Amino acid sequence: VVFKTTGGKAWNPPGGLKPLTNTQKRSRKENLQILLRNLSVLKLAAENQPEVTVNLFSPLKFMH
Amino acid sequence: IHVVPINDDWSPEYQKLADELVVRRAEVKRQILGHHVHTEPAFHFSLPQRNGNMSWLLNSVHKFPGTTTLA
Amino acid sequence: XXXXXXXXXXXXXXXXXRXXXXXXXXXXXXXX
Amino acid sequence: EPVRSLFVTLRRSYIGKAWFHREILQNFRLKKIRQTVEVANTPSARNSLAKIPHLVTIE
Amino acid sequence: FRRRTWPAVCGSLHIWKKMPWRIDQAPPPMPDSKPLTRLRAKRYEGIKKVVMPNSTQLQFGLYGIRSMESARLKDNTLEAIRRTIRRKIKKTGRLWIMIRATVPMTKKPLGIRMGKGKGSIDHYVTPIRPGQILYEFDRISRPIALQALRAIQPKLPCRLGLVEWS
Amino acid sequence: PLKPLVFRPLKLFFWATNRHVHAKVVRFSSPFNEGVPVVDISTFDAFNKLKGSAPVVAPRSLECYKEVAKMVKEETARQNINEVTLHLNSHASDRGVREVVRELKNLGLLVKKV
Amino acid sequence: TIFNTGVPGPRPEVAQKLSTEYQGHILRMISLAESASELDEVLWSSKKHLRPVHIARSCL
Amino acid sequence: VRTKLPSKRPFLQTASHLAVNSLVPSVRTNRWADLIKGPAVRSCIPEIPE
Amino acid sequence: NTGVPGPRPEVAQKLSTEYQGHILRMISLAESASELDEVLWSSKKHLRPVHIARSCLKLEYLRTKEKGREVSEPIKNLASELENYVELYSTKFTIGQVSQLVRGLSSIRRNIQPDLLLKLAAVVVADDGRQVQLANEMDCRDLFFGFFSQGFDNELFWKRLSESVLPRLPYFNADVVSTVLRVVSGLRFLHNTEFAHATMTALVPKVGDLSPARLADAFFSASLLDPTDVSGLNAKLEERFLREFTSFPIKDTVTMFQTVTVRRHSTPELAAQVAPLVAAQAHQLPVRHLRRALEGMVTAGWKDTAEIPLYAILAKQAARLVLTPVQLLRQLARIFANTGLKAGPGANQPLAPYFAALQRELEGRLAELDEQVTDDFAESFKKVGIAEGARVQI
Amino acid sequence: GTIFNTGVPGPRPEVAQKLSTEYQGHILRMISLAESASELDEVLWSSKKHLRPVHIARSCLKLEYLRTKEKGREVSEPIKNLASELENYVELYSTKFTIGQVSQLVRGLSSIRRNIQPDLLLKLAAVVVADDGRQVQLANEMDCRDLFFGFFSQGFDNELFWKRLSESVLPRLPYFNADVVSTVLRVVSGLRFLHNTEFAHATMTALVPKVGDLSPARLADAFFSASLLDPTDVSGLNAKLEERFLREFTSFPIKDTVTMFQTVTVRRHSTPELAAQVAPLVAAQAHQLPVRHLRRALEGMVTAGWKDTAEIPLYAILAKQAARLVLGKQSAATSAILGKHVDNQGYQRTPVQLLRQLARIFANTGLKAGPGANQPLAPYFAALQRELEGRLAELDEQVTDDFAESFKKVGIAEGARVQI
RNA sequence: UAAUGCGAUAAUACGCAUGACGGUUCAUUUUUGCCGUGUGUGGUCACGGUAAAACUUAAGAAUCGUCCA
RNA sequence: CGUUCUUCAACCAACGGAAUAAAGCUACGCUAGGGAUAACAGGCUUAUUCGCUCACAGAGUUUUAUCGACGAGCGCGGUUGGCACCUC
RNA sequence: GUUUUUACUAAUUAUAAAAAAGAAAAGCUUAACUGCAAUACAAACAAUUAAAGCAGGGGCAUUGUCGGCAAUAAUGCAUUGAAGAAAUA
RNA sequence: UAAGUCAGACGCAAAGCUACAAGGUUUCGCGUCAAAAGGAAAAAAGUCCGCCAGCGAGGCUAAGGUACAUAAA
RNA sequence: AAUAAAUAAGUUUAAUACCUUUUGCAGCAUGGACCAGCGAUUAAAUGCCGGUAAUUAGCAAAGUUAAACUAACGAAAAAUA
Ligand SMILES: [K+]
Ligand SMILES: [K+]
Ligand SMILES: [K+]
Ligand SMILES: [K+]
Ligand SMILES: [Mg+2]
Ligand SMILES: [Mg+2]
Ligand SMILES: [Mg+2]
Ligand SMILES: [Mg+2]
Ligand SMILES: [Mg+2]
Ligand SMILES: [Mg+2]
Ligand SMILES: [Mg+2]
Ligand SMILES: [Mg+2]
Ligand SMILES: [Mg+2]
Ligand SMILES: [Mg+2]
Ligand SMILES: [Mg+2]
Ligand SMILES: [Mg+2]
Ligand SMILES: [Mg+2]
Ligand SMILES: [Mg+2]
Ligand SMILES: [Mg+2]
Ligand SMILES: [Mg+2]
Repeated sequence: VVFKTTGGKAWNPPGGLKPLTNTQKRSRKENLQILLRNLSVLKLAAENQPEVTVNLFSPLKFMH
Repeated sequence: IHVVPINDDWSPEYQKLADELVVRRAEVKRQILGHHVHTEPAFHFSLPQRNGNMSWLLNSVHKFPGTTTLA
Repeated sequence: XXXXXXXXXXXXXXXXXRXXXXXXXXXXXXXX
Repeated sequence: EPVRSLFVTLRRSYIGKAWFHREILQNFRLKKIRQTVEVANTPSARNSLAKIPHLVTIE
Repeated sequence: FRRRTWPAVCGSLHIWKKMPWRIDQAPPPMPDSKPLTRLRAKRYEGIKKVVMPNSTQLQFGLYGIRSMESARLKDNTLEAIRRTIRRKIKKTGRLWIMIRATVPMTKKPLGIRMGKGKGSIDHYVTPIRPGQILYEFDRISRPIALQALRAIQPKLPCRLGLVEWS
Repeated sequence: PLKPLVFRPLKLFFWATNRHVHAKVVRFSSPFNEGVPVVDISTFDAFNKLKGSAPVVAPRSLECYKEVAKMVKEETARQNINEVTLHLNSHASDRGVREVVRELKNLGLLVKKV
Repeated sequence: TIFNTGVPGPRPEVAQKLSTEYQGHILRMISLAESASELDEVLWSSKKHLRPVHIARSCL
Repeated sequence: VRTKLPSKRPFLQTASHLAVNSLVPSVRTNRWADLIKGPAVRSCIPEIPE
Repeated sequence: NTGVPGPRPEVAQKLSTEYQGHILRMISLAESASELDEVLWSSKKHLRPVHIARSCLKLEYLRTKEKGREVSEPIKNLASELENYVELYSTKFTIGQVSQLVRGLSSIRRNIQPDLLLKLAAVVVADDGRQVQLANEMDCRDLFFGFFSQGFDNELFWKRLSESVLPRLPYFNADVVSTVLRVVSGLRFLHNTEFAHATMTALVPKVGDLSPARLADAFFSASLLDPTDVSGLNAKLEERFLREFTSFPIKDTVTMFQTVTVRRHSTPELAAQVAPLVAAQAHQLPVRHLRRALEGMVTAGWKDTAEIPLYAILAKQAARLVLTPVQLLRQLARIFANTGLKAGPGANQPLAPYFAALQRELEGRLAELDEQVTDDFAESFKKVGIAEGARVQI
Repeated sequence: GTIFNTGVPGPRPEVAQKLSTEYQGHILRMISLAESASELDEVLWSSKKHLRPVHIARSCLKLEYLRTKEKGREVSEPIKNLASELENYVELYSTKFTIGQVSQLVRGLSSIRRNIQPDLLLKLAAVVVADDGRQVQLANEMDCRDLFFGFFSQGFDNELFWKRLSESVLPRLPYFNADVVSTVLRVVSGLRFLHNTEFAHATMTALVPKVGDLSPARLADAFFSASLLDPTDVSGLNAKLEERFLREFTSFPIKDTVTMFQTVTVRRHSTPELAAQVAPLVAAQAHQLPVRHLRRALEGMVTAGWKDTAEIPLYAILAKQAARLVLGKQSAATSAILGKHVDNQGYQRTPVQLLRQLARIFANTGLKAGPGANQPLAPYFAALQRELEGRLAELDEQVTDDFAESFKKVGIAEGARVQI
């Protein structure tokens, strides 16, 4: 983002940074919902952890 | 500030164990570094001896060791 | 639930929908 | 019902991200957007994923 | 998060810990009558934006005026405000002044290029923190306090409010 | 200019109060564990002993200080202790403590400060 | 300069399949297998790169 | 720390731990996490049919 | 840590650091044997006698939640690994630390090597019992029960410990005195001695301060140790039970009732004793406690009543637990036979479920049966009325 | 330090004075001072264009010293790979070695349990015996000693080779040192076809005046060989050797004492010296007694007839020592680490043959293992059961029966594990 | 830690003496603010710290005063 | 005459010090280069300058007719400056 | 430099060093040494910084310390020149 | 690699100098350009999305959009 | 920047040369009117580091030049007799 309003380089139109449109506000709402959802999932995983960890196969580990 | 022995051993016999560990540590380092990291000099001449130890200061004249007889 | 769901899908011959012996029982895939 | 493993999918690119966050993605072996990996549900893995909740989707 | 290494967590040499002034929450002390210093300062020493504690009240009077924003006020501004308050309230009014300009500021004359050291003192300023109480009054009525508030508001760059003791 | 600490298995301690002087010998295995006291003699014991036979003035007297040293020497000799290290503190400079230390050295016990 | 505190923890455990770069190691992996279960996992990871030579060697 | 020369501290610490391990045997001989480690599996969910 | 001179330099010169507290916190934070193993693996090189002593008690705490199942495998592995540290530090422990080592390893029903027990006993055998004084009351009660549970029988050890603890017996708490009393009753070389008399006397004024579990143990030990009330303990203990008969748990009520009954002091209190059992019969009654209840009721002579068929319920409870040692099964069968109730003839008899379960269990363990065991079972089977060589109806 | 970069160890004055000199021979010193197999390989690789037969002989001899340092384990991979590369140079220079160089080559390769190829081994033998051994005269005592033992260990049994070698060495036997003669005697005993030749008698006669100079290890081996070679004691060596052992019974290491003691018992010359023999064993049992020597001690004591005594339960401690070796448990105590106890070297799998022999000997001792809670033989069989459980594949019908007989003899036949 | 502590001859044999009232000095993380790092249209975000700074009600300990309600 | 050890001194203060030592003029000037760097003009900035609003104290003396201030905010790119972005 | 005593606990250009430590007072002394040194801090390199320990001759104590000074500044490579001693020719 | 480089620029976030000015200057944390095509904002080195081996009249999305210009309510 | 991608052939959409020099050039920064021919890390000796071979090299012709190599701690005991 750019907030500076001085200088000859026109990063923003005359008047400075423009306010968000309705679509932009909706876009930012959904980006935060995804982030909050990820943290909720990690809480479910921590409360339902098994006693013994599962062992997963990998060809590279097998070779070495 | 304290230094605690390896197995909380405060007996007077721990000193000899430390001495062996010091020798071992040098051997470990030389193995990791490799042969081409030389740790001793090898000149075409021998360094003089003073007071039973090795000295880096030269003598007035250079001579081969053991190449002369009495008189 | 994963074991009780893999069996149901396994008990479905989708390749038999292109064999001309088919009726309106070979496409009733979901609810038997 | 115990949770034994987690599925992590990459959503954002490496461009414009701090170098200390790219290391976490490389440890999970995620290289392309929409690529998915399966990891064991362990406390150490959950801690790492809590530092980049904005770059991935977790289920 | 705290940016330190494991050896620092155990053997730090910073035994006597003082919170930096820029972020310390302690209220400033009452102004004194010591003479102004002749030692140049740094620009940060005249600015402080952290809010006042959530327990600040009036200390001596029944009415007062507080600042809702941070600001940096010069000595000239305070003198004009003082005359305005004295004239507006009365001769028979009790006034407490809780602020004073003590931080010197430097300036260079016209026609001088950049460099060749720091300039010489020009005037003095004082930082103002949000919610800080600037003046207190006693031996007056509430309507008189409002008149004083309206008189000085046009003369200051920050929003002002009224405080009452109860 | 504080010197580094040196660990010793056997140490001698003194506790000087308003009324009595206490001496203890403690054995240690490591600085992190409590010690085991092997000798515990104070002027209170000496006063009860001498007063029956030879009248003394008070527990804090030269006669009792020498008596305490003698009793300490016997206990260490019985347990086969011949060398100890003295722990230095404020009480170690008391006149009563210094008299006891001097008597111990003359009896034959080797007391080291460092 | 320092952005994380503590000793680095264990690496995450990730399930992976054989990559095209290691298609020439399949015969070696078959030889190194010491049980039926291991051989089953080796073939499954290399499913997309199996050839007639690999199928014949597995039966042997 | 001001110098740009790479630090050798990790090398100096490894040489110390290796020397101790070589000469002084450990007290423990088992690790429970290794004892009960199960067989390697391909995944924790049933495969999706095509 | 303080540098101020004082009366106890032994406990004031100890060096305490933050790093030691960090490790101790991790041990206490562990919530399972699996977690505790990982904590010890990380700290392999930084474990000291204090840490080893605390870990043994942690195993005791962790196994308390596993009330039903036997000792888990990871607990056994931890105990074996810890013993390697005990041998290494065998001569670097304090009396307080040795006290909590034995208790921790004894609670897991583990046996210490005889050579190691001998070395650890030197804490009380050396220095003529001086180190005993350093131990506080909590240490003393663990030393008596811990070494007793290990089966350590050494006259010099027990003689020295008794002499050094005798002066402090009157001033210990009531429960601690009860613990010592139980140990004395289990050692033959301490019966009818000054130590036993002093222990009994010290308990006389402290009867009212005993906990229910310790109160029952004291009464059991006192009855065997002192058949003739020359100390007054039995009279006071019986009086407390009568006043608080219904205020104690079921297991404690059963124990006291059996002890009173075997003392030939039976009274018409069976009606009061039966009701608590039927109210709580499916719980608070392991196999050991059920046997005590059966012996007390049978010895007292209570007869099955229509309103409360206690024997019928007891037989069902016994069958549930079976579905155990053959000796316990044989002893229970004899007691049921002595009750005088039938099992076979009637279609629905009070003892039918027990014998039916007994036959099923014996069929699976026929190898363990011997000629004498078979004869004893046959006598019990004949007494109850089943001698046709056929399985029970139920 | 100050001379080298961070992390580089400072110079050793002893090594520095060797390398800094006015005389040549730099490459020989570099290979002689090598401390590991990897270091020696790097020296040879960087000096390939200047290697000569003298360098190859020293390199093969160094394999003996490196193996000695890495004791408590079998030959490691780097040693094996280094030996393989050296063999190619031996083939290249097979026609340029001298008798002394060949002697060093065989000794080094034999100490690593490396079998020289028959074609190459034949070439090396031909060099030594060429010209009827007339070149063997220009050799010192050490060269002759290494020739006899080096080839014997390899297994070279060519009659013509040994006949020519014996003929040339025969006149010099009286002038060899006691240790050199003892080595020759060992070879003669192992070669059947020389048992009754005049060479064997000449060796025994030459050793008569040199008994006092034998080292404890050579003295023990000489007594063993003389017992088998000359049961009639016509030469008198056995009488002299026995007399020295009696005089210096306590002046020899434990291993040599056990070997000599066993030889006396099998010779039916037992005397009331058991009290003197028992104390050294209990005094030093955790060390100086590997599995092989532990079996030797049991056979000698059992044959002699010593019985367990309350003060010194020798059989009880031996069972614990045997169990410790089988399990391989180590101790972190400072005294054990500084004492270089054998039990702390690690774990070494032992042949089942030794396990059967030990089990039979313990059974013949007459002590119980199972019935008592703490019996002398309890720890050994408990360890044996654990070890066998992990190596069931090696158990066959005969081995199982042999152990079963031993288990019944001691008193464990209920099909249950040992109490300990 | 009454084998204590304090003292005006201050030494310690003698003087005051361990209770009770009053005034001083030292828990649901008390829970709010605030600070740091990360992400960010400049905050409808996350975690941690304050034994660095403001902020609550106790209970106890160390002196001191006291014919005591 | 040469070498080694134990030591010191001078100018190096432009203080990593060496071609032994060692000042100026050029508007009579010459060559190689730079908008990597100045003087005129453009650009960015707006302290200063200028304008407007709030403020209505103080002069006029019923009038904010007219004159006019402490202090604060905003605007302009025409005054004195700052920077070195375009052209050597 | 090092021992003993105690109504003392400061000062530096600047500074919350330090109580088994310092300052002052009283006594004896020259380690303000000869020949070496593991291992580290720092650092482009040159140089710069701390230092356990070994041998010799000493000082004060009587088995501890001394390779200058509370600590953080008081400096200058190589060359050329000069002095004391020793070894050659 | 005994190679090249030792003229750097701006955005967000801090501090010194200037006037809490400059597309100013000196340090510092991250990113982008330099050496980076493609998409969105009007043209758009440094802002937002995203890293181009080649061809194709297949499909799903990111930032941003969904009465005309101009694809989609 | 005079072309490109398409088209029902009517047209529609995309699209500020190259070089040199720069933090940054469509540049209002530098060079070229166009075509043909000419026009810039080459040779010797020596040294260092890789690759490929010979298995010492050169003369001479049973004897001579050049190079290279040349002491470091003689440490193993594996005998079911
Ligand atoms: K991006
Ligand atoms: K200069
Ligand atoms: K120009
Ligand atoms: K043209
Ligand atoms: Mg512009
Ligand atoms: Mg979107
Ligand atoms: Mg010109
Ligand atoms: Mg410019
Ligand atoms: Mg610039
Ligand atoms: Mg350097
Ligand atoms: Mg001395
Ligand atoms: Mg000094
Ligand atoms: Mg430059
Ligand atoms: Mg530069
Ligand atoms: Mg700039
Ligand atoms: Mg460039
Ligand atoms: Mg779509
Ligand atoms: Mg449209
Ligand atoms: Mg430019
Ligand atoms: Mg032109």
